[PDB]
Amino acid sequence: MRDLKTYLSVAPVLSTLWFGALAGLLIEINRFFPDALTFP
Amino acid sequence: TYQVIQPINGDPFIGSLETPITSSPLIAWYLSNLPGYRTAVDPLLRGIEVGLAHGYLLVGPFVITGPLRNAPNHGAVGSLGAAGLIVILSITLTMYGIASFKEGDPSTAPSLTLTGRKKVPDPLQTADGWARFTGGFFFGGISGVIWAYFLLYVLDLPYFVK
Amino acid sequence: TPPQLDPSTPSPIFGGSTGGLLRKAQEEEFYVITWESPKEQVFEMPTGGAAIMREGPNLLKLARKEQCLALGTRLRSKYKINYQFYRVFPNGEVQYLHPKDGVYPEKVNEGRTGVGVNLRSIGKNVNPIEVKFTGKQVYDL
Amino acid sequence: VGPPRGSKVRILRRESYWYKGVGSVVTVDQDPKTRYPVVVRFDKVNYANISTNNYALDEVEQV
Amino acid sequence: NLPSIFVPLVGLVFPAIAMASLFLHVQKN
Amino acid sequence: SHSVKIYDTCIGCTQCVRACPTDVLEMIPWDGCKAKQIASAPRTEDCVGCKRCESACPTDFLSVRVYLWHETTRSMGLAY
Amino acid sequence: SVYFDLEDIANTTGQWDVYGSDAPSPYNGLQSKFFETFAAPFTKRGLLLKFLLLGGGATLAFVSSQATGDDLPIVKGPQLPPQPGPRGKI
Amino acid sequence: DISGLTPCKDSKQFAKREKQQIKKLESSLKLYAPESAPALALNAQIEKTKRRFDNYGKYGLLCGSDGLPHLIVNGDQRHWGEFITPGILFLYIAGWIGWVGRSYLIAISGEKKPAMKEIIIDVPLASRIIFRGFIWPVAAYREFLNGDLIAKD
Amino acid sequence: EVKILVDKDPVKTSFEEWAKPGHFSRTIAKGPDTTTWIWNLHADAHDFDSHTSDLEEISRKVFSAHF
Ligand code: CLA
Ligand code: CLA
Ligand code: CLA
Ligand code: CLA
Ligand SMILES: CC1=C(/C=C/C(C)=C/C=C/C(C)=C\C=C\C=C(C)\C=C\C=C(C)\C=C\C2=C(C)CCCC2(C)C)C(C)(C)CCC1
Ligand SMILES: CCCCCCCS[C@@H]1O[C@H](CO)[C@@H](O)[C@H](O)[C@H]1O
Ligand SMILES: CCCCCCCS[C@@H]1O[C@H](CO)[C@@H](O)[C@H](O)[C@H]1O
Ligand SMILES: CCCCCCCS[C@@H]1O[C@H](CO)[C@@H](O)[C@H](O)[C@H]1O
Ligand code: SF4
Ligand code: SF4
Repeated sequence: MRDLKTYLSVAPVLSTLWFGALAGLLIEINRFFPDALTFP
Repeated sequence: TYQVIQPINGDPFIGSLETPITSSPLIAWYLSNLPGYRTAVDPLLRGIEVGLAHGYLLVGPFVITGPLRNAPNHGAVGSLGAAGLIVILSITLTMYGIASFKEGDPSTAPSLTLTGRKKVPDPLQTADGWARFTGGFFFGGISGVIWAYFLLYVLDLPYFVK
Repeated sequence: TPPQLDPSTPSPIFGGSTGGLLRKAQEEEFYVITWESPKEQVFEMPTGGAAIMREGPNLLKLARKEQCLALGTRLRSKYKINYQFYRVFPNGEVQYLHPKDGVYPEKVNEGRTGVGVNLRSIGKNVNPIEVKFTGKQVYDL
Repeated sequence: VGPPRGSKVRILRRESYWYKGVGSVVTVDQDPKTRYPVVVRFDKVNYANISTNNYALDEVEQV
Repeated sequence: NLPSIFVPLVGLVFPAIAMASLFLHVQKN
Repeated sequence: SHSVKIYDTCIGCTQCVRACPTDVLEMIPWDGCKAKQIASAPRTEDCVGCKRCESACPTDFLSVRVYLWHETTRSMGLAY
Repeated sequence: SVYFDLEDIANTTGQWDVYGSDAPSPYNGLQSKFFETFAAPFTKRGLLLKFLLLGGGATLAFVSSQATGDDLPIVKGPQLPPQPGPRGKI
Repeated sequence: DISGLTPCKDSKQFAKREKQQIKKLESSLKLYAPESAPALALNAQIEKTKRRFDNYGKYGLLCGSDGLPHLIVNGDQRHWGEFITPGILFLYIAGWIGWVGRSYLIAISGEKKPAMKEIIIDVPLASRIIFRGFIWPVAAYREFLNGDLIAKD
Repeated sequence: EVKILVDKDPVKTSFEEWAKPGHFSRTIAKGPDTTTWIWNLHADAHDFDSHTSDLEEISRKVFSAHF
């Protein structure tokens, strides 16, 4: 349990989780606010 | 059992091996009877033979594959090209001889046979010997080119490919 | 130590290879490594392949000093055999090389004098302009 | 002779990997014939993965 | 007139003479 | 022949000598280090310049330095 | 049993003449006399190099200068009216 | 307008581009039943294009002689929404990231083997640090005055 | 004779070695000092004969990797 939490804190796993969350956020923003060239 | 491949001359620490390609009696005799390995005879005659063979062999490609191959003058043009190649080869031989051999130095050829018997080293590896060899080569090559031309386009013998 | 001379000892059993001596040994130099073995055994050759070292004295001729030293270190590490090697010239002159003092060079020994020792740190070498138009290098000073 | 053992020292050798850095003195040789007596240990490894080096008495500054 | 003579000289004969001389120079001693 | 030089930052652990592929270096008595020995290069005519000694050098900076110099048949590692 | 002798370095290092033959001349005497007589001028290496280079250069220049339009298209020259340029240039 | 450009609500090339895009989309509509799902998907694309062009008209962008929007960066007060405001937002996010990274690197520096917290991240410590970037300009300024920002070597 | 030959419970199933990167080799298991370590971990991941000198131990590893 402790060892598995230590493994999930390793660089590649944390990196893929973080970038997946970022990609999902950006994708949803672009889905609901598409084609933004300026900032109104 | 019975192995065929042996170390060269019985010495396992010389960088070669004895194989049927290199040490069979037929190939050994054939190589020993070529003009390039006739140690005890004037290099001029050996060069004559070598040039006679090579200039004769050089005529065909120039005559048949050349730019003017389809012209009625193809034979003479190809023979002239072969003669020019022989001249260039003689120039290269003279250059190598001048660069490699000094007039006073003795021969660089080995003085032992395969059986360890002392022999006279080849005079071809001297300045005078090489000069005689290249002169003979030039004279033989020009004559061979002329002979091939005479056989092909002066007597017009029914050769299949001309 | 008084260096040992070169007898006519036998050579390891080998079938021959294309990696042996060339004409450089005829005109420039070659090298000879001699050792003593307690038994006949297999050893890899530095020129390729495997040879049989005989019990008693063993003599082997090679093209380079590096080949002789590589074979020697392999003998010392694997078979625990002491070795020597010499440089032989076309005129029959033999020059003893290693072990030079009778002691291997990694072990300190009296009677040796330093060659190429600089009594300064590597950072105290002078700049090139100080040796410009002279034939000397900065590390030779 | 030398900085006290366990102190923090700045390196003044120009060619050293830890030039102008800080290390810890482990031992100092007391033999007067020793050219570089001060043994220093560093936190970072050099390009040869080595963390210890010997320095002379004038290449080390007590900080 | 001139090109038919000069082109073989500059393109073939002069390079050959220069190469022979330079080779004999670099093979000296 | 290449140039091999030894500086007094030597600690005398004999690492260079046993890394030499052509037996160029050796160890000689000294008094400037605790080991009471320093390296020397009396046979630089057999040097090939592979710089294996510098890879075994623990001192910072290197105590053995190899400078590539005029090339001979021995220094280029030619067996032909 | 041994292949290392200090008195015979040539045998030790393999300085052998493998295919060299010491047999006498296999050529006929009259033919050898003829070739010796008529190839003697070409046995001077200093003379041969100069003669070959200079005579070959002169022969090459002469042959190039005697070539006709049938042998070389460059000697024949153009036979067709010239093409015009992209935008009327000549 | 600026640099000889005309607003995209006036330029005829912009409207011509919008008409041609819709015509290109409507040619593939002919190959499907009027009630099919691909017909419903191309219609959504047509509405998306109409909305895009209408938005580009409304925001007040300048278009060249090609019918395409052109950005104005020099600093004009009526074109701040193309470079200035997005740039400020980017500079706020990037400074946030940099400051959170710097604080985490400082927090693990004084340990036995601090290279293990750089490959295995102390997630609770990162959670503590992360939300300090919301006020990163204030702290970054304040360590500039005191002198805790720059190492004086 | 040809027969099935197995060993029971040779390696314990635990998450403890997941939390120790580079456990498979002596040098890498000590942790990183430079960035080279990060690459060395991935280049030697499947070099089983460099991890151990036991032929049986290597063979079991390749057998499971195939699965
Ligand atoms: C076009 C190239 C060519 C050709 C056709 C010949 C032809 C000939 N040469 Mg010659 N030669 C050449 C180049 C050539 N040479 C060059 C470049 C040199 C300078 C080193 C010489 C130097 C030379 C000397 C010094 C002598 C000859 C001699 C001879 C004749 C005897 C041939 C012989 O015994 O071969 C023997 C060939 C070898 C020992 C070479 C080894 C052959 C290997 C094992 C395999 C052959 C490869 C194979 C044929 C390739 C085909 C495969 C391909 C289609 C993929 C023969 C007319 C002799 C002569 O004049 O006799 C009257 C003679 O004494 N040559
Ligand atoms: C400026 C440089 C130059 C020049 C002027 C030439 C000129 C020529 N080349 Mg050539 N060539 C060159 C560079 C050059 N080459 C290079 C760099 C390459 C390598 C890519 C080639 C490869 C090449 C090929 C592969 C061929 C030519 C051929 C030819 C000839 C074509 C004309 C023809 O159809 O008559 C044909 C006329 C003959 C065959 C009779 C020529 C008889 C000559 C004039 C006798 C005189 C030779 C002389 C004694 C030797 C002097 C050597 C010198 C060192 C002193 C012509 C003489 C063709 C040819 O047939 O030439 C052999 C041919 O097949 N060339
Ligand atoms: C703590 C993170 C951090 C910070 C504060 C900086 C800060 C800086 N870097 Mg830098 N860098 C970083 C990480 C960081 N870097 C990483 C990870 C790399 C390897 C890819 C580099 C590679 C790099 C180069 C090659 C250069 C800089 C340069 C610079 C300086 C100019 C700004 C710049 O060019 O940014 C550009 C930054 C990058 C290209 C890398 C950004 C990588 C991400 C965004 C950082 C992520 C950090 C970490 C994963 C998050 C921490 C999480 C934690 C809370 C658990 C500036 C001092 C330049 C310089 O020295 O000029 C003055 C320069 O040439 N950096
Ligand atoms: C079934 C086939 C097979 C097997 C079991 C092995 C097994 C092995 N090989 Mg091997 N190899 C193979 C095929 C195979 N190889 C082939 C086909 C080649 C020729 C290309 C090689 C070339 C090769 C070399 C040159 C070396 C090995 C080595 C090794 C050993 C270490 C492997 C390791 O740790 O890699 C760890 C794995 C990685 C570091 C991952 C690399 C990722 C690659 C480069 C990316 C591939 C691109 C990808 C398809 C596209 C993705 C796009 C991206 C944007 C996501 C191991 C015993 C090494 C060794 O020391 O052996 C003892 C060694 O030096 N092999
Ligand atoms: C107005 C304008 C403009 C201009 C601009 C400019 C000109 C700018 C400049 C700028 C500059 C000239 C700058 C400088 C700077 C310097 C320095 C020196 C800096 C530094 C920085 C730093 C130091 C940072 C740090 C940090 C932080 C704080 C955060 C993150 C992390 C870190 C730590 C990195 C333009 C036209 C474009 C457009 C319009 C607007
Ligand atoms: C969302 C914030 C809290 C997330 C906590 C995830 C596990 S926290 C995790 O704990 C391990 C020990 O079990 C440590 O070794 C490791 O450094 C640490 O990141
Ligand atoms: C340093 C950049 C050049 C500084 C230019 C000063 C503002 S210039 C200013 O710009 C306004 C729009 O922003 C216009 O409405 C106004 O007519 C004009 O005078
Ligand atoms: C080096 C050339 C200039 C580089 C300018 C990089 C930012 S370019 C900038 O990026 C923003 C991101 O959303 C866009 O909204 C905006 O339209 C665009 O002008
Ligand atoms: S160069 Fe190669 S051989 Fe010469 S000393 Fe340094 S390491 Fe030994
Ligand atoms: S390696 Fe460094 S320390 Fe070891 S001997 Fe050579 S110089 Fe002296």
